[PDB]
Amino acid sequence: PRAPRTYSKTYSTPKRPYESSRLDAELKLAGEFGLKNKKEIYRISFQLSKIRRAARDLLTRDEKDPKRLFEGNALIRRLVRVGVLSEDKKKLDYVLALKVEDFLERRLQTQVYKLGLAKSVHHA
Amino acid sequence: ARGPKKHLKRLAAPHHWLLDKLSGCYAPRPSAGPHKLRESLPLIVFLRNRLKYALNGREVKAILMQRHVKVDGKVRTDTTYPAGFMDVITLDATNENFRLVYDVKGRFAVHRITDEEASYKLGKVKKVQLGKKGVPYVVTHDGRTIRYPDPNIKVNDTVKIDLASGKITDFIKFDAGKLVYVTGGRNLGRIGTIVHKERHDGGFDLVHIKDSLDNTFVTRLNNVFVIGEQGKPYISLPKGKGIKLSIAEERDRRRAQQ
Amino acid sequence: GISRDSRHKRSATGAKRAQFRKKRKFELGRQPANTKIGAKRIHSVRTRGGNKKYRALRIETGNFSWASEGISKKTRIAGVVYHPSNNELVRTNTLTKAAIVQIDATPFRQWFEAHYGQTLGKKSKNAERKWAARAASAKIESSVESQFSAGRLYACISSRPGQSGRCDGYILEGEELAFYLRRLTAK
Amino acid sequence: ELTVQSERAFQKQPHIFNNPKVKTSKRTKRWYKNAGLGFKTPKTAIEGSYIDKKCPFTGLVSIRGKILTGTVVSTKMHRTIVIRRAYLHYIPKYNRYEKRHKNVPVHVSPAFRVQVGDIVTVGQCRPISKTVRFNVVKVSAA
RNA sequence: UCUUAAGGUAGCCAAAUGCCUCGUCAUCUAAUUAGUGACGCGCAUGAAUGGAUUAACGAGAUUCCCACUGUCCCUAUCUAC
RNA sequence: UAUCUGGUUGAUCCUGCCAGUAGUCAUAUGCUUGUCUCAAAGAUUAAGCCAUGCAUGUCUAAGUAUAAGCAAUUUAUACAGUGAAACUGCGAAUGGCUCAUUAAAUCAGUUAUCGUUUAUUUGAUAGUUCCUUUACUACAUGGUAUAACUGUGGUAAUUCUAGAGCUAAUACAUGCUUAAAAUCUCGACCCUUUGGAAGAGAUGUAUUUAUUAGAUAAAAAAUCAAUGUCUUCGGACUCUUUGAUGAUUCAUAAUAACUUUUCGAAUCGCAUGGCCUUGUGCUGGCGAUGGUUCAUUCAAAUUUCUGCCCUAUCAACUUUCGAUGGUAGGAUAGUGGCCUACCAUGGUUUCAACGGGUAACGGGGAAUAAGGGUUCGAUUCCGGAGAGGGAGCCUGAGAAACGGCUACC
RNA sequence: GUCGGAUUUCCAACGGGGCCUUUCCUUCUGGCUAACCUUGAGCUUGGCGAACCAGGACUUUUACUUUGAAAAAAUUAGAGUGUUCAAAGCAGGCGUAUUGCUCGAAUAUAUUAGCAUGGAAUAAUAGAAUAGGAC
RNA sequence: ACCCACUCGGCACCUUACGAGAAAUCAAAGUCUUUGGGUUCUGGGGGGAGUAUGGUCGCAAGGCUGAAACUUAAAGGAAUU
RNA sequence: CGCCCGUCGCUAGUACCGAUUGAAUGGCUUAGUGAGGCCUCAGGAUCUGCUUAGAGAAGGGGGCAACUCCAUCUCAGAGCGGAGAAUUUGGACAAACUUGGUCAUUUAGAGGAACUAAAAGUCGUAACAAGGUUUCCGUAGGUGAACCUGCGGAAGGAUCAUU
RNA sequence: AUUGACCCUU
Repeated sequence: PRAPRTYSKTYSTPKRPYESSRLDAELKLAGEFGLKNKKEIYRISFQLSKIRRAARDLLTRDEKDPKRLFEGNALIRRLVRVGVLSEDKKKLDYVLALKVEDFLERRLQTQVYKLGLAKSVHHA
Repeated sequence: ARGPKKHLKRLAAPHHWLLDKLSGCYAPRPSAGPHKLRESLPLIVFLRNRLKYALNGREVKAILMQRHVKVDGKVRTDTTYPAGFMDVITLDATNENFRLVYDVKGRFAVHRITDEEASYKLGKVKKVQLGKKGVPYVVTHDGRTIRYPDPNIKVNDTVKIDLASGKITDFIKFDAGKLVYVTGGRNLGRIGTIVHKERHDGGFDLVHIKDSLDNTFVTRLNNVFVIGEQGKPYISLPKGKGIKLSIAEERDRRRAQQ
Repeated sequence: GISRDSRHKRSATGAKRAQFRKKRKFELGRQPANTKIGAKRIHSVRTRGGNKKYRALRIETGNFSWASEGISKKTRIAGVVYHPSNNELVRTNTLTKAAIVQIDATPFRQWFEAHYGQTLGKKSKNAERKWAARAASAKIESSVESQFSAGRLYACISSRPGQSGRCDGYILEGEELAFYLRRLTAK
Repeated sequence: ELTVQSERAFQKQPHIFNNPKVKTSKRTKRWYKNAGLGFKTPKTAIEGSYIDKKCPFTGLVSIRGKILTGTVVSTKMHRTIVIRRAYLHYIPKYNRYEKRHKNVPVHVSPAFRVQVGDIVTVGQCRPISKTVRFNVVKVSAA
C-alpha cells in the first residue's frame, strides 16, 4: 500500500477536569481574547509545553555543546520571529519562561483588534 | 521466496535517492547491471527527479528509447538501468556530460564535466585473477573486466580507463598519502588524504583519513575509493569538494551567502 | 520426496522439532544409481540450473590410471572384490566410489610391453635405445607383477558413477595395495 | 588412534601421492598447511601419522570466521570435544547480570591432546558434522 | 407425649433382603421383566442374630465385549462300531 | 509535563483495597452531527463456506504468415505494408492477500561460503573437430513433418478433441567453412655415445579420473649409472626465476586416456558501400537474437555469535533403526546423520534441558512514561509461512507453485 | 588593541605526551638508510628501526570502561519552508522575468551481541615449593 | 569462699530519645525519600480456602504442594472520648 | 434493651464430584492396509532410417529372334538400427482408516455434595466484660447447633509484683 | 448457687 501519512495531536486536556482556578483562568482568557472553545487554550498550552520541554532538555546539556548551541539558536530565533520572545534577549531563560497569554496576544485574531481593524476582538 | 523480486516499494528504496514517500507506492527497482542495488542511481530517477527533464516515467522511457542519453559511451536505453558511482551520463542534446559522484551529504549529485573529461573515467579494482588460458585480468567496481593488465596493479588500486576501448590508460596504487573519495558508511562523500591503515589480519581493514580542514575519521578499506594523487585530483569534485562541514558551519554559510 | 534438510531431525539437545516448512525443492534428494557391470546404460537427470548429471546404471568399462607410470587407459572391469562401506555391494557387484575392482589391464600390459620391452610372467635401433634408456625401472614390486601375471589388476574407483557417469579409477600401489591385499587375505 | 589403518578403508591424504618408483627415505608424503591468523602449525601435525581429513593443518577443512575460546568439559568422543563458553548476560531492568553458558561442540585433531579442564581456542570452519562447526587451533592448559 | 425399655446411629439398598413392581431416572440395545449406576416412608436393610469395604483366590451366581465357531439360517458329507 | 481526592470511625492515625481522575493509530456502542484538509476499515469470532464478474499476459524495422483478413503505390520491369489466429521465445516463482502453524523455530544485528546454485543485466571471452583419417557428407549453405488452415464431425456437458491433406523455424537431429611458431611415437643411416635432416596421429572448450607446477628472503671442494651451454677435451658456466589470500589440494598451467559426442552461429533487420582479369564475382558497416566459460548484478541455499512470553500441579530428556560422534559411500547445486553400512557410547540439563500452554508469526515500531518501567505490535516497511487439510511432482534459472498437475480426506 | 569573531611581554587552574628517580615506548637479521659516530666558502657517499615488511614473542585470561564503522527506510526528536494557519508535505526562492539563476531534502540511534581501539583503577583468574623454576 | 577494679562471652533488666514507628512501643523494631554491607524465606483488600484438582509422603489420622469460578466495601491494626 | 455465632427452614446463583468400560477434536506415537507421483527391472503397441537380394505384369542400346549394367506398380522371406504410448517389476517419498499409547483442549450427563448472596423466619446463646466455665493454638474423642471435654502449649490475660 | 433473649432502616 501507499506510505502512511503521519498525523499528530495538537492539544492536551487538563489532568483535573474541574479545578475552579483553572476554569476561571481559562474562561478569562477565552473572554478577553475571543476564543470559541477551551481547545484553543489547550492547544497553545500544548505547544508552550513542547517548546519548554525542548528548552529544558537543552539546558541540561553542558555549555559549548554543539547540540545545545545550535538548538538554542534555532528555538530562540523561531520564537523571536513569531514574536513571543523578546527582540533583545537570547538568554533562553525567557524560553523557559514564555506564557500562554503571550502566545494568545501574538495570534492574529487579536492582531486585527490591536492594529485597529476590529473595534472588538469578536468583530475581529 | 520462489524466485527473485521485481518490485521495489517506496520507504524501501535507498534513502540517497531523495524520493518522496507519497505520490506512488513503488520505486524503480534498479535492474541488474554494473552496480549493486543500494548503491546505484537508475536513469529514471536521474532524468526525472535529479534533472527534472522528464515529468513522467513515460517521458523517461521516450528519452531512453529514442536514445539521447548514452551512459559510458553506450546508449543504455533501459528505463531503470543501474547507473552508480563514477559513471558518465552523456546527453547529445545540449552536449552535457554528468559524472555520477556523491555530494558532501551522501547523495548522488549532478556534476557537469567537459567532453575530454567525460572521455575517461576512474574505476577501483575489486580483484585481480587469471582467467582461462593463463590470461591475467582485473575487475573493477563498475563490473568491467580488463585483460592483460599492467603486472604492477594490485587490489584496491584504481584505473583511469579510456572508456572508448578496453585499455587501461593509467593506474594509481593504494598507499598512504593519497587523495581518495570515501564511498559509503557515515563518511559517504569525503576527499581523503590517507594517513595510514590497520591491517587487522582476518578482515575489515580500516584506514584513517583527514580531509583538507585537518579533520580525521576512520573508514573501511573496501569503503574507501582513491581518486587521485596528493595535490591535484584526477577528476573534478562537485560543489563543496566533499569536506563535510558541521551543521553550525553550514548554517552560517547559508545565512551569509544565501 | 527424499529430503536433505535437518529440520526433520531431532535437535542437538534431543528435542523433537515441530513442523516449520513443507518439503522444499532446494533441499531434495534422489535415489541411488547403484551402478553395475555390463551393457553400459546412462540416464540424464536434470539438476538445479540445468547442470545435468549422468546416473550410471550397469556401466561396462571405465578409465584407469597407473600413477607411478603416469598412464591412463580405458579398461574393462571384472568385478568388485572389496568395499569399505558395505559388503553387500561386494556380494552384488555394485559400483560406487572407493570400491576396489579387478580389471583386465590388458591395455596396461600392451603399453608396458611397447614402452619398456620387458616380458611379463612366464627390435629397431630407436626402439632398442628407448627401451635401454627407460630400463632399470621395471622392478616395481612383486604384487603388481603378480596381478599382471594373473591378468586381473586391482584398481579402486575414484570417480562417482552416479554423478559423473564414469567408473574412473586408479591402480593400487605400495602401502595402499598391501593394506587392501591384507584385508582380502584375512578372513 | 593407536594405529592409523584401523578402519575398513585406507586412510590417506586425497590427491597426495607417494611415488613408489623412487625408493629413498621418507617414503610417505605428508601434506600440511598453516591456517593463518598467527596460529602455528604443531610439530605433531607436521610429523604425525594420522590422516584425519578434518584437521585444520593436515585436513582439507579451512578455518575462517569466528574465533572462540573455552574450557573443554568432555573428551569422551572420538576426535571431537565440547567446550564450555561462560558469559554474563546483561538485563537492563535490574541493571546487573546472570551467569550463562553455551556448550559448543568442536573437532580436535590428533595433533592436540586435550582433557577436561583445558582451555582451548577454536576457529570456525565449514560444518564438519551435525553439530560441530569449529576446529581446535591451540591449547592453553596442561 | 404414649405403648411393654429404647425408638434404626454409622452405613447400605428394588441388594441373594422391595409386596406393589416389569418401582422412577440415567446408561447399555434397533428393540432389554435382563445388567450396571443413581434415588429411597426401606411390605419387611442395618451394625460379631455383625454393618460397610476389600487386593488375591473360585469347576460358585449374573451382565456385556472381543476372539471363535454347525448353537443357528440350513443343512450336507465322511470314518469306525 | 515528579500532583492526587472520596469510602471502614462517635471522632483519630494507619494498613489496605474499592471508587474517582487523565490518556489510548484500543475496539464497540448510545445520542447528536454544518464546513475544510486527512484517513483506517471482515484482524479478533470462522486460515469458515462461497453464487457472479474481473484480477497474467506479451511484440519490434530486427524468430516463423500463400488467411476464400483489410487499405493499396511504380524518378528503377536487376526485391517497400497493417496484419487476426497458431507455432517459437519470455513471463506467469513478481505482485496482492492473510497470520493458521511456528517458542532457539521464525526473526534482529553480526558473520562465513577456502561449502554452493544463479535466468536475466553488465564487461570480457571459442582460427586445432571430419574419431577405421589423402572423403558415406551441400556450405555461391542441407533434412524431418509438425501448428495455423481445409471436409465430416463424437457426445447433455469442459479453455474435450480424432481420423486425412499441405506448409514453416531461432522446434529437433547431423553438419562445415585457416596459409599460423612450437612436443610425444613411427624411421632408411653409419654398429653410435654434440648424433640429425623425409612425412604422419594427438595438443579448442566441456574432461569436476590419476599425476606434476604453482618455488623464493645467507660465503668452498668433491669419484658417482648418463659432457648440458660455448668448448686449443688441458677450460668459463653465466641465461633457470610463474600471481594472489590471514590461510588451501586457490585461480591458472602442464602430463596420460575416456565421453554414449556440450559448445565452437545451416538464425534475422537496416539504406546499401568500395575493388576490379563487369563475375547475378571479391571485400565491407551498423545492429538484433543465440552462444562455451570467467567475472558482475539481481538472487538463492546453508551458516558463526548473542538475544524470546507463561509454566516444575513439566526433572530428567535423546538413544529397535539417528541420539552424539568417527570411517566409507549414496544423494545434493553444494557442506552436514541429509541417508545408508560398520564402530564407539555418546549429546542436553536446576546457568531450567525435556514436556505443556499461548485467545504467539518475529522485528522496525505503538500507547503511556521525572528517572527506572508497564502494556501492545493481525495491520502501510523488512523477513517468514500459507492458498480447505496433508502428500507427491512436471515445467522451469528460480516453485515442492496452487488464478500448475496428480492422489487421499 | 577585533567597526559580538584577541597572531601577543598571558607568569592563576585543567586535560594529555616525553625523561630520570633500582621503574622495559613485545626482537636475532636489510633495503626506501633510521630519534644518524660523518655539514655542503651555511637537506652528509659507514650503527639504532615496528607512525611499514618477514621465520620464534603477543592485544600475561577475562569482566569492566573510552573512542570508532554498523544498527534499512518510514516512526521519534530536530534545521529550514506562509500547505492562506495547522495536521501535513519535502517542498520551494529569486532575476537586465528575451534568456534564466538557485538553496534543500541535515542532525540521535535506542538493551544487548559481534568487530576494532585507549585505559587497567575495581572484581576475579595463573605463574618459582617433595623446583620436571628463569636468564 | 567472699570483697574491690577491670576484661571477654551469655540470659536479661532500668533510664532516656540521638533516632525509628500508625501507635502500642523498640538499644533494636536505630544507622532506611540524606532510600544500596551479604544472603535465604514469605506477603500483595476480605471471603470462597488451606477448599477443589493433580502430585507426593503416611497404615490411618492426615502432612507438604495448591487454584479458580463466584462473592464482597470494607475486613483489619494501634490508639482516643 | 449493644453486638454477635452455628445448625434448621425458604429463594437464587456459582463452581466441584459423578456410573456412562462417556463423546468429540487434534499432536506425536506398536502395527496393518495403503492412493498417487518419482527412480528402476522389464515390456512393447505404434512411428520411423540402411543394404550386393527374388520377381507377377512395361522397357529402352548392343550384329536389338537361343543374352544385359538399371528396373513402373512393388513387396511378401532376410539382417542392422532410432524414438517409443499402454502395461509392469522392485523400490523410495508418502497422503487416508482401524485397533493400541498417552498428551492437550473442548464437551453431554442420572445423581451427589459444598460454597455464596439475599429489611425484618425458627432453636439455642458460642464469642466481645472475668461475656458469667478467661480466650486462643495443635491434636483426639463426643455432640441438634453454636459447641463440650482430655493432653500439651500461648498471652494476643483477668497477673509485668513476695526479700 | 441460678441471670437466656430483645426485628429492618433512620
